[PDB]
Amino acid sequence: VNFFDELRIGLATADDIRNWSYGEVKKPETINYRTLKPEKDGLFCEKIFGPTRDWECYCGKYKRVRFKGIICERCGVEVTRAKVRRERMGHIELA
Amino acid sequence: LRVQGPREVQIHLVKEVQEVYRAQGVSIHDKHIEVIVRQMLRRVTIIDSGSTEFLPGSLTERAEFEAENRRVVAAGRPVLMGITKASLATDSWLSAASFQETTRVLTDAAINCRSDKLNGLKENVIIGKLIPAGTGISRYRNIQVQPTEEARAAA
Amino acid sequence: GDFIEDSEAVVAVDAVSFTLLQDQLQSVLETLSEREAGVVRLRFGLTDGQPRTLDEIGQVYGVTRERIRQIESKTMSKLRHPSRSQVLRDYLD
Amino acid sequence: NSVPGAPNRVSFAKLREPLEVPGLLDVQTDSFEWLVGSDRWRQAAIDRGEENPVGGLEEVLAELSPIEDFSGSMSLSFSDPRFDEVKASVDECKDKDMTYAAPLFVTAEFINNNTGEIKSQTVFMGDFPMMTEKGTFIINGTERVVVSQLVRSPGVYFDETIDKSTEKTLHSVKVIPGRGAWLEFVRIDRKRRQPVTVLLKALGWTNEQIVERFGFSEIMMGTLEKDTTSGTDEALLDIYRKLRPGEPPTKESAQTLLENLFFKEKRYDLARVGRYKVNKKLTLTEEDVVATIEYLVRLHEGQTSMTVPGGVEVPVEVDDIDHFGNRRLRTVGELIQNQIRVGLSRMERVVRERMTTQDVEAITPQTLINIRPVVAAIKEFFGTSQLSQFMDQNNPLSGLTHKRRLSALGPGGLSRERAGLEVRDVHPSHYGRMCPIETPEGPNIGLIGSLSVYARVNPFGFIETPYRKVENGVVTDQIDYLTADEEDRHVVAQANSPTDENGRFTEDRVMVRKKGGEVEFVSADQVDYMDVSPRQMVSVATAMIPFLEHDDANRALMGANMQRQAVPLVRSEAPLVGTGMELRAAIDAGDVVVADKTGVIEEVSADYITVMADDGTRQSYRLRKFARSNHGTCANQRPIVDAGQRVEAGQVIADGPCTQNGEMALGKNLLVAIMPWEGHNYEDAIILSNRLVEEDVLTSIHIEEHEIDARDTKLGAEEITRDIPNVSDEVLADLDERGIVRIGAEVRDGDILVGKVTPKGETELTPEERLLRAIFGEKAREVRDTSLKVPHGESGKVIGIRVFSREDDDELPAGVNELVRVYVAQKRKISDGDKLAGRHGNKGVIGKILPVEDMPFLPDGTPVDIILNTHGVPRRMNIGQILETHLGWVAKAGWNIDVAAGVPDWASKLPEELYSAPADSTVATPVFDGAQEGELAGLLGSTLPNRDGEVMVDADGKSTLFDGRSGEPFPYPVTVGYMYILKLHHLVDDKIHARSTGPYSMITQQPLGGKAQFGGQRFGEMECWAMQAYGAAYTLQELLTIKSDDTVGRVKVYEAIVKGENIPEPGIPESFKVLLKELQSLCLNVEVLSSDGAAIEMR
Amino acid sequence: KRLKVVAAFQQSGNSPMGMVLDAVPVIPPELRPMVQLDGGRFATSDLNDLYRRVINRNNRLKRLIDLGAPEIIVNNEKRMLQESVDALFDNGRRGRPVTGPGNRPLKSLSDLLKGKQGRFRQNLLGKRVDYSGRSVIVVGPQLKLHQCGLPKLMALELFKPFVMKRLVDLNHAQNIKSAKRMVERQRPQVWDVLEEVIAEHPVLLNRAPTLHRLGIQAFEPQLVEGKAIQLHPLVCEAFNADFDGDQMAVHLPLSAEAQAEARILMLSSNNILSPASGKPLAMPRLDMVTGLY
Amino acid sequence: VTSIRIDGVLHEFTTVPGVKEDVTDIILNLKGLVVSSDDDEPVTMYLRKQGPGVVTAGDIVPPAGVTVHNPDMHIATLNDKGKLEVELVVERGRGYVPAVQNKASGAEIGRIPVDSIYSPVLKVTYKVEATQRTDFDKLIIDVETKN
Amino acid sequence: VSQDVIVREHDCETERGINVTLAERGPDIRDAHVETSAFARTLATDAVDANGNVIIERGHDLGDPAIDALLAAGITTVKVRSVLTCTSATGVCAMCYGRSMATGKLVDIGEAVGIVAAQSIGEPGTQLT
DNA sequence: GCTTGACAAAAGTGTTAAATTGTGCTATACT
Ligand SMILES: [Mg+2]
Ligand SMILES: [Zn+2]
Ligand SMILES: [Zn+2]
Repeated sequence: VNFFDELRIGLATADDIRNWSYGEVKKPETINYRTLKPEKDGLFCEKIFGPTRDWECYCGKYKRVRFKGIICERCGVEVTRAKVRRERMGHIELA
Repeated sequence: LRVQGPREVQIHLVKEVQEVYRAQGVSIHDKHIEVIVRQMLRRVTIIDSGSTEFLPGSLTERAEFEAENRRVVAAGRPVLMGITKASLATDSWLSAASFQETTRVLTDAAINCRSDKLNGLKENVIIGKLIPAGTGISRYRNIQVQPTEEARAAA
Repeated sequence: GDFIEDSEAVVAVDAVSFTLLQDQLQSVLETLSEREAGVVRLRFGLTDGQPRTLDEIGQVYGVTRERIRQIESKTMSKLRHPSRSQVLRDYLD
Repeated sequence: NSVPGAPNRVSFAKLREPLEVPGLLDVQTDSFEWLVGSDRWRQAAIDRGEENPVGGLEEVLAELSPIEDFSGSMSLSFSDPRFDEVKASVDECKDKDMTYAAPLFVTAEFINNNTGEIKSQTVFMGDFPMMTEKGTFIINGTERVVVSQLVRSPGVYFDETIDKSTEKTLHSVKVIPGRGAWLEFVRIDRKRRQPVTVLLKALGWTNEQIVERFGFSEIMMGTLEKDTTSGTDEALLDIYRKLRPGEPPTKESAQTLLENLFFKEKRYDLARVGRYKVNKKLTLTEEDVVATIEYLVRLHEGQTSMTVPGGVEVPVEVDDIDHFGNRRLRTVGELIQNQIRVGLSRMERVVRERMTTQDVEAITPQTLINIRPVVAAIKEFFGTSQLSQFMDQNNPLSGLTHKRRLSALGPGGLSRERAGLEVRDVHPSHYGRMCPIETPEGPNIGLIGSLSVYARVNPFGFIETPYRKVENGVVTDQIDYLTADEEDRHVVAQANSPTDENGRFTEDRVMVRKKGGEVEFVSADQVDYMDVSPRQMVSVATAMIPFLEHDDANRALMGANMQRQAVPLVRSEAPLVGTGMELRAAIDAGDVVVADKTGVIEEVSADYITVMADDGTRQSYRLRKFARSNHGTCANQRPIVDAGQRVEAGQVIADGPCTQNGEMALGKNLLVAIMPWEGHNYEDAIILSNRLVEEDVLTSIHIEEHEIDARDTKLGAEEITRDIPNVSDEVLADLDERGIVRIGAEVRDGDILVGKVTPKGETELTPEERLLRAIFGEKAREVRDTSLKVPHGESGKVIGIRVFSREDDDELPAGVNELVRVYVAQKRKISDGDKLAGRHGNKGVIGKILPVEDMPFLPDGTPVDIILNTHGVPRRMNIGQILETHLGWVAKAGWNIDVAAGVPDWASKLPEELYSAPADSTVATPVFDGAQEGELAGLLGSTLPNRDGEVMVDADGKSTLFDGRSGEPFPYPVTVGYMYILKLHHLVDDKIHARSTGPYSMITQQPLGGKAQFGGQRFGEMECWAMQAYGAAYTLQELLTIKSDDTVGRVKVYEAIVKGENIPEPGIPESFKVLLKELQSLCLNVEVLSSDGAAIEMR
Repeated sequence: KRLKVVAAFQQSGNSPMGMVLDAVPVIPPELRPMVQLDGGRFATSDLNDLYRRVINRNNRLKRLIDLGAPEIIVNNEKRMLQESVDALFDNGRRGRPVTGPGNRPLKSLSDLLKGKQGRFRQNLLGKRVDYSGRSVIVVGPQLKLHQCGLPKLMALELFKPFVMKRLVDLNHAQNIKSAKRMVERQRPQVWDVLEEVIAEHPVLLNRAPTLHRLGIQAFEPQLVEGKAIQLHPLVCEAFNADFDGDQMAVHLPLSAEAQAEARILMLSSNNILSPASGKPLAMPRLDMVTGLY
Repeated sequence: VTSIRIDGVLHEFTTVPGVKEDVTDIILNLKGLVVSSDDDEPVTMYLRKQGPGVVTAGDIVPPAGVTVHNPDMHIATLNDKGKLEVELVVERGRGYVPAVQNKASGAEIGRIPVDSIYSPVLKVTYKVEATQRTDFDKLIIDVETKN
Repeated sequence: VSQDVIVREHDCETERGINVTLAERGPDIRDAHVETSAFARTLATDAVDANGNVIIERGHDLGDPAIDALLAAGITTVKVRSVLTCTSATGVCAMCYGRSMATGKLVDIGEAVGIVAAQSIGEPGTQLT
């Protein structure tokens, strides 16, 4: 839009933080040491944060722009632009 | 300030500042100095509320203090403050954050649940808006141009 | 960290030339029979982006896969014909 | 002079050097030879000084031996370090990217006190980097220098600071050790609220002893009178909770705390420097901690003499941390020693613990020893350390001053930001030790300095300066090297004081320096020592400025800095008007080839020079040829000798990059005209004769190194190849079989050097791309094209190629199969925009170069090469540049006396044998005795001809120039002459950058700066201020959105310019979107609200 | 003072509970990237090791809770969990900072925003820009006050998309791809074209540091031989420009508004007097004084 | 003289076995060549020398229609192993033309382009003397050439 | 601190101002600096000699001629418009700010005079010893 | 201008062996 009026701050509640989150990252894992692919449930996990490649799920069963906005029933990755990997947040649920 | 009053401090500060620069051979028209000095006198300390909505010892803008203080049917004193402390008092919270003491600013802003109207020009720079000065002012940017019917005729 | 290029960043000159290439093809295809152009588009998935098998294109025009394979060879030698191909050469890469 | 092949350069010096300049690379070689303790250092310390020399390596090995656990049941002992012959030669290491190193060996003895058995084992510590003849190291193939650091010597230093409130006097003493906690008066370990009396009882001394020892000290009694601590053990408890808060103590822990902190040798490190400092001034002894407090009380009282209760008398006075007596200077050997000590202590930890869990009697010196931390200390010291730097070489002089540099920064010293200007100021004790005139102009001023010419480093780390002792108004030949402490002891006579016959004081009174240092005038009666010569205070580069004494220290500093900034020219002409140092600075640099034995030349080739000694031995020297230097200058060498030539030991066989016939040539001698010329040379700009282009007088070469490797990828192996997926056969036209550019080829910006390819997939080609493939039948290739091309804005000829292949045995890090390096070189003609300068700090860009036809030209028709503006000269106090401009003309045209009948009055003081020099003879005016104003005028008239007997310059150093443009003369006489001007390493080709579109940053989409990245310019905070003051909103918005951060807008704007459409409206800067995300991650809820509808989503 | 905080929570709807975290957000991966450099060796943000300590300790805490554990052990975990989330948000703000190899403290989330290298000053109030260049400057004595010497190589790259269009308009090149190669290889046809696009198309010249707005001024570009920049001798005063080897940046205004602002507001000849004292700046100096004197 | 070709060397920055001067310091020397040619069109000269000695411009064998006017000039000094085989191309023109790179010309990797100075004249000056009232002007010009 | 101060309107119309000294006590002699104080301003009220004739009307630019004219009439002070006394609701007003040092005329309504003031003050700071 | 059958490559699909990965455990005494 490029024209907004106000810009506001406040304390983020745990619920606000949970609503932002596209998933809870449960593992302190970055990427596999062999395949160098993002490890599931870790930081960088494609299930939560997003696809590494445009309209390409982790396993690849749905590789095409034909169906955007569907989730792969196998790897649970959403088919959309890898740009979301820049926009999407996770959360940690503390014990 | 307390002795001779708000308008006299200005005269003093301009003279003093203008003396240092005169010593070194520099020519600055007093108005430039006045623009800066004007920003140190813009607030007043709130001694009593009394029904406000304001808090004692707080520094509030003179205009904002006068209008809401009316409240149809709350006393303060002129306040001198340095340029650094003054700029931190600015209503723009992301303007203050970018200036200095970023963590202090963000924490107080999130507690006060502060809303920034994005009026100032530094705010508009950060977000990529058109600064509200020069050619960015409404009266200029909304100019509408058409050739005179007399001109279109000549083609 | 700030010396790292972004390798997936869009390059403006290519996206524009790709837009221009997408224009020249639309034109060159117009020099082909309605069915000739229609078969090439479906075969390579120009419009949809999803390529199609010879049997699938035969299903839309009501022919055998072999017929489509034939029509494919002809329009390709027509496309390879220099008057059509001369303009697309500089798009090699 | 005194150098066998020295060229003939006449000197105006009226004095005689009593002492040759010492070898000025010595500071590096001595420090290292001490560390390794080779016999060369053995003889040195045996023939004088102490009788038990301990090498640095052995010295740190004594500290380790033995290793004993708490049980003392086993002891691991070290001894006898040994080095093998160097692995590979320096030349081999620089080529193969290895480090020049000798393997080190040690004898490790492990003893079991229970079984009384001994196990002796030879141990390999690691490859220990060695030092080249030139004082450098080769670390992973790159030549590096270890700069010596300035530090505060261990000792007790007192400071008197007036009270910020009461204004009353206070001290305020400090004790700084080698290692361990430091104390201040007892404020300890940064714990305030500590009376100095409470600890004096903590040792067990009863109060009467305080009343006995304190004595005349009133506050000594009042502090114990005010202190409420009763008993020696109770005071240890008030010390225990302040030092170790949180831990309930024990009588075993309360007592050992103080004993272990300082007295114990392990925790508190006595320094040989600290041990020597205070031992004379007054591990740590209880005797020493009492004398501390005693010295203090007898300071604040005002007495100048303290006789210890049982000790010897010394002055009681404040100490100065900036006085060089208290300031070292840890040299390279020591900087290595300390890093070794750290490596061993980290190993001792694994040696101690290893003993416990290792099955006993199965432990050997090896099983307990793991050398990982020892070599890591060395490797991690040379890399990543600020004292270990890539040698600075664009010219021999730059390299020679890099060594000899001393800086106060680095680990073990103050940070650049914190230290105040008191350390940056020159101290009176810097005289003859650290050159005051040479430091950086940046905010390193005074923190970095160069060691003086005759300065010499002490085995303890204090700089010494040579002096000649005077006795009874007679200066002896005795030359004694004194430190700063012993210099404050005596009266240093001025270097030039009139000499009498066989020598003695002539002038009634003597110039002298006191211990202030405060200058004074006393007769010849009271002197002790005299200066060895002028320019003791000066450094090498400073000593190279002709007429230094005429230039303000400001422009002199700039002048020194810029000499080390010059670049070697192809021709390398030596300075027409020089100083002393040019000869000896070039040979000691090492970039010139010197013969080490008298003999004769057997062969002279461009490749090498062999000499047949009178000794019957045969020495040969391989010549560096077009070797690329660290920063890209050219190291090329040329032989100055012929086959038959006789030669003597120490002579100069071949010239280096910046040398001619043995002396440093950093520039060319040019014909200068000081008139302002048609607004072209203005505001420091310079104009040049196109001759300097045509004749390649300012030309210099340059060489760039390009590198690419072929590694193993998860998807395959990278392959260097000539096959590139999409190219015309034209681009490949210069590639050989393997796909690397052919030697002698010409390469433009974007040309291919090494073709390379890497696997790719799965590709998923675009439909529009797959259709063209079918039409033109080019199979989409299996692999992406990642290939080495020449950077934007560069060009030259391909010089050489270096290939390292895994197929060939070679060697390489895991994963790298093939490595190819390509060396490109180019001749750079002097170009408009290049930066030139003289030795006086006068600098400027070339603003124009004119056809030799139209230039100011002398009556001969001789065009001037440079026109320098008159206005920059007078106000800058550099007028020395005008002198050498006159002398330059003298030295070029020759001259005569002045006789007969007699010698004129001015020559009487006096030029000796200087009465006549032919045309083109070279001159030398040592800095602080040079030519003198009177002697210039007398020479200024002399001598014709051009060829015809007419004279081209008057006694004012002026001439009538004819404008080569209109042909008419210039109305007034103009100063002409010859000036020595250097070409400097700021060049237009390197500094010209331009960008339209290019790479963008990963996290922020901004363009990434620097020429390597093809980067854009930074529009900064201050630039936006200027933009706002103008009131240009659309310009400002543009720069900050569609010209940097706007990912859709920047590609649209491009689309618009190429279609000639209107430029579209800007979008949101990506960086701002990032900011919101970073604030969210702090649990700050940041919503962008419209007028409404409330929250907007960035997406 | 204590009222200022307590009062702030009343008027706003903020629950003060927010100051204690049940859940910690995790920043998107591309803002804390992990990527392999040229050669395959990997580099990543410090944030990931910081997030790793937190999640490691939270998971250990779950484990100890389920087994049952003496408070000494469990409380120790919670204390560790607390410190790790501190280091993540603000590192070193309490106690010694979490360090990596070489003992250099890891960069926290707060380290992103703060300082001269933080987002605001580094990436927000300023930034690097397209369509810009720089070189060393040389005297312009023959220039008109509104003009500047522009190195033709520099001009070519700056205007590249403009000429690419022009030489496609004229038939020099048949398609945009050919136009791009024609400019890169610098085939001689482009020069005549460059003069066309550059005509009456202004450019901004800046020299750092920029003290007053006069530190940026628009000029009329003139194609010049050589790699240096020709600067009119009367603007040195405003730029404080020494020819000792100073460099200056060139910026190309694009949009119609930007070009208008250049010609009208920032043009060299319209800014003469200093906007402080009103005294003249472009007035002659140095050589020009003594020449007229 | 425009370009030069030396058998052994493919470029300017190497040495030659036994020769005392590197190829670049030899190109500098060849700069001082003062030649003259009837032209037109390019013509190659030739130089070959073996065994010890000193090479000079006299050792250059010019083709028919060209001449070398300072054979006394030193080129390179050779030793027992030194051999120098180099051909030189003389073109015709005026002024100073910087070396034309063989990427711009049609030359192959072997050719070494060199800066060319075509300037017969060496140093030139003048002066005038009037012809008192009725004064006229008579100028003398001093012209020197390279031979 | 000053970046948000821009000229928002032509006139706030206030009669308030500040008194400039404009020399004194002679001859029996311009103030050393009337160039940075009195010049470029705009008169708040009419400048009147005894008894007197109103030599310059309120709102005058006060150029060089105006100071000479005034000085003749023997006026040893003048009340001047300043941004200190300006009553504008937002920003300041052109009349109160006075002449633009750059243009030499009344400031334009877009001008951001805070930034210009900030820079005019800080730039010479390098010369302040 | 189009279709049929024989046919081989290509592409999936299920079935199995090999490898990779995760977890438990080690009892002189050692705090
Ligand atoms: Mg400068
Ligand atoms: Zn999937
Ligand atoms: Zn107003």
